[PDB]
Amino acid sequence: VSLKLQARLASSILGCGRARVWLDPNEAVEIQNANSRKSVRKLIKDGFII
Amino acid sequence: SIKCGSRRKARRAHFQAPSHVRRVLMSAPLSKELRAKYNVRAMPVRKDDEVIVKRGTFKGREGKVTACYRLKWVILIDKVNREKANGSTVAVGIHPSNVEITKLKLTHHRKSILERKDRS
Amino acid sequence: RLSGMNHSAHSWGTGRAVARIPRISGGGTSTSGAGAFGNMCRGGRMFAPTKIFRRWHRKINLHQKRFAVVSALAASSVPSLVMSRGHQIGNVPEVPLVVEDSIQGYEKTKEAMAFLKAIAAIDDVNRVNDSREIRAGRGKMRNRRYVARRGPMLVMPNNK
Amino acid sequence: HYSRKPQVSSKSAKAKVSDLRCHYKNTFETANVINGMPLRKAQQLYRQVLAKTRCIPFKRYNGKIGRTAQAKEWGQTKGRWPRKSVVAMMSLLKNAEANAIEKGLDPNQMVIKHVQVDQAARMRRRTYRAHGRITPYMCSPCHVQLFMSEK
RNA sequence: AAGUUUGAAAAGCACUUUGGAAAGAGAGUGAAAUAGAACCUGAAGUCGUGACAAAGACAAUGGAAGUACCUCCAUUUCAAC
RNA sequence: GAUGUGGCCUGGAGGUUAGGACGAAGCUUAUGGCGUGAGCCUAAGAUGGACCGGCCUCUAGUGCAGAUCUUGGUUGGCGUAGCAAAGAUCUAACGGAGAUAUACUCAACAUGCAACGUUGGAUACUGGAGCGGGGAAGGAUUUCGUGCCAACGGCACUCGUA
RNA sequence: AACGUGUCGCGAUGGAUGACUUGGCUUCCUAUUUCGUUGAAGAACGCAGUAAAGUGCGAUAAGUGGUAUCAAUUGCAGAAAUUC
Ligand SMILES: [K+]
Ligand SMILES: [K+]
Ligand SMILES: [K+]
Ligand SMILES: [Mg+2]
Ligand SMILES: [Mg+2]
Ligand SMILES: [Mg+2]
Ligand SMILES: [Mg+2]
Ligand SMILES: [Mg+2]
Ligand SMILES: [Mg+2]
Ligand SMILES: [Mg+2]
Ligand SMILES: [Mg+2]
Ligand SMILES: [Mg+2]
Ligand SMILES: [Mg+2]
Ligand SMILES: [Mg+2]
Ligand SMILES: [Mg+2]
Ligand SMILES: [Mg+2]
Ligand SMILES: [Mg+2]
Ligand SMILES: [Mg+2]
Ligand SMILES: [Mg+2]
Ligand SMILES: [Mg+2]
Ligand SMILES: [Mg+2]
Ligand SMILES: [Mg+2]
Ligand SMILES: [Mg+2]
Ligand SMILES: [Mg+2]
Ligand SMILES: [Mg+2]
Ligand SMILES: [Mg+2]
Ligand SMILES: [Mg+2]
Ligand SMILES: [Mg+2]
Ligand SMILES: [Mg+2]
Ligand SMILES: [Mg+2]
Ligand SMILES: [Mg+2]
Ligand SMILES: [Mg+2]
Ligand code: NA
Repeated sequence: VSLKLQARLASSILGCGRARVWLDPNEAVEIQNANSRKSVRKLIKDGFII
Repeated sequence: SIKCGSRRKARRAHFQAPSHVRRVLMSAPLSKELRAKYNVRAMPVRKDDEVIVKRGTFKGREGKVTACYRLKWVILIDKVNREKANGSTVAVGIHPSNVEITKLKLTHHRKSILERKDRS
Repeated sequence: RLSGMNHSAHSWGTGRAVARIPRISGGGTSTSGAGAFGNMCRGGRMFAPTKIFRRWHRKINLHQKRFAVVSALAASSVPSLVMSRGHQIGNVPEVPLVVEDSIQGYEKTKEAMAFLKAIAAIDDVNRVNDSREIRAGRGKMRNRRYVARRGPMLVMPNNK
Repeated sequence: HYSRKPQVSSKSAKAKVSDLRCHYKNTFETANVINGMPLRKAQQLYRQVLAKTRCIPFKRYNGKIGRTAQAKEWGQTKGRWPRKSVVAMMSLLKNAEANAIEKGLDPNQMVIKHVQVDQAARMRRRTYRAHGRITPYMCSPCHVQLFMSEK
């Protein structure tokens, strides 16, 4: 599964570059479900994106 | 007066004819009984007319006209049909000059046309 | 008069390793530099384009025209020449065939057909009718689609 | 619609592909080597060519290609390992085997009796040369037809 | 640049099977499917394939005369001929 | 170079004779016959599917091997020259039809190779006169999401300014 | 041997030829035939249930009104005989 959208949204939300964003290598289905900024914020809260 | 000396002009007038000229061109002969009782030899076909195929594969087939397409120069008859590959039934088009009108769908305007046409 | 020449074609000259025929100028199309104006070029002008002041008509001496008509009339009286032309005059009573003037009084084509059958001119008419067919070649599309032989010529004293 | 007719139609299986998009010359070499083979031996050959332990002998389209020791089994000195043509021909052989099985024949008894590779209609691209020249950059697809007969 | 000129009529290939699909193999419509879609005919040139003829290097082609082998071709004979 | 030819051939027109769905023109030929020849005619198409032949005369945009001829197509060269500036990729997992794809003999190697996207790790480069952020000119939907891989991104693609 | 060379049969590529032409070119004729500030010709935008181009039309927009016709249009959908 491609997580380009989730990575870009996480970069914009966290205010850092793509190199600073960590998407869990697990939780790929959980991350790929997120398709909005609020969903990515929920993922960041849960710790699946750091 | 489509036919003329110039074949190019006659064909152009035929195949670019308007809808009403196409209606006149798509006439079918009346039956002998209808010729006897109306003194008219042919009439433009109409929806709900009863016709019988005289020429082609479907010769002898009798049915009621469901459509006078006038864009494909054909009339659709209910009894004339074939099945597709799916098995569904589709209407086979017939040129009106290959059929014969056995019963007329009569309206006041068509009655006036018949009175205009009759040779008596 | 403009049929092969509605282009701004110019020759490229020597040094370009192509033939010196004039070529269509400009670019962006398939005709760019495609050769032009020549009778040997695809879209070019024909050799010696035809004119309307060609001598279409002829003037014939009046005496020669009268001589020709007189000769044709004299030949129409010889049954051998009539047969050799292709007419069927086997049952014709006489050549030249002269009939009564009452045939002008006919008003129905049926009476004319009966007269033709009686005077035995019907064989040539049948020959013409059986000879009808579709013309071979381009004239089929040039308003001369049907051809047929020539039958008897009926001559009247007047226009009636 | 094949150029040749099988000896016994009920004992044969046919397979065809049009506009393959593999190179016509490489496919010509690859498919020609299995003409006359049993189906299983041809499939083993294609697998071993993919493994690079045997080569496809290049004849008639081997101009200035390299020499190899694996061409000796074919009586040649020049051969290659064209993988795109090999996988396309493997798919075609699978289709022929499926047709043979559906007809009711034994795929282990089939012998390839006919192979024909023909050039298809070409596809046009461009390359850009020095001094502002545009020059054709063409693709040469192929048609491949075959049938195999039970022995 | 370009005729959408399939067919009388879309009747424009249902369905089965292999294939990720494109397609293939069957089946079917049609008088015809090398009439399957910008599809009437379908040439030349070039190429593939099967069968056969052979053939050193005389570039090949070519002439003239034979012969070997072939020939879905043209004639003539088959009996007091 | 001149001239002659009941000399050959082509598209039309007057005539005249025929032919065609039991197959017309076109097309094909180890397919024969006739003619010194230009050519003509027959045969066969397991070709075609609707026109057309002979003869007399009239008429012309009437015959190709070459013009660095015109247009279209093809073609050997040739799977050849090459696709070498801007340092670079590796690894696991997941995804994908793209695999770990096998007739028998059979442990696996010696018979499915190679290639994709994403994420995590590793390694590197740009090195602030940046393959960083924003604008003008120019462009005008290339922006975004989903799907999608025929053609295009001169290798590849599951990726894409397609 | 293999490359390669022929010949024949069948395929492919390629679209010549022949048939067919709602086109062009040429000639001839007819007439209460000659645009516009009462805004022309040309440009540009838009309009259909579905509509890119083209055609037609102009916010009344693939047309309103009237007169003739006499039952369609047509890819699908929608609507459905005496002027209405
Ligand atoms: K009729
Ligand atoms: K050819
Ligand atoms: K010889
Ligand atoms: Mg009448
Ligand atoms: Mg011209
Ligand atoms: Mg002709
Ligand atoms: Mg080299
Ligand atoms: Mg080499
Ligand atoms: Mg270049
Ligand atoms: Mg440049
Ligand atoms: Mg053109
Ligand atoms: Mg049948
Ligand atoms: Mg055929
Ligand atoms: Mg064809
Ligand atoms: Mg001389
Ligand atoms: Mg001419
Ligand atoms: Mg030959
Ligand atoms: Mg000329
Ligand atoms: Mg020529
Ligand atoms: Mg080449
Ligand atoms: Mg190289
Ligand atoms: Mg390299
Ligand atoms: Mg280089
Ligand atoms: Mg480099
Ligand atoms: Mg692998
Ligand atoms: Mg570093
Ligand atoms: Mg550096
Ligand atoms: Mg550095
Ligand atoms: Mg910068
Ligand atoms: Mg590429
Ligand atoms: Mg529009
Ligand atoms: Mg208004
Ligand atoms: Na051949």
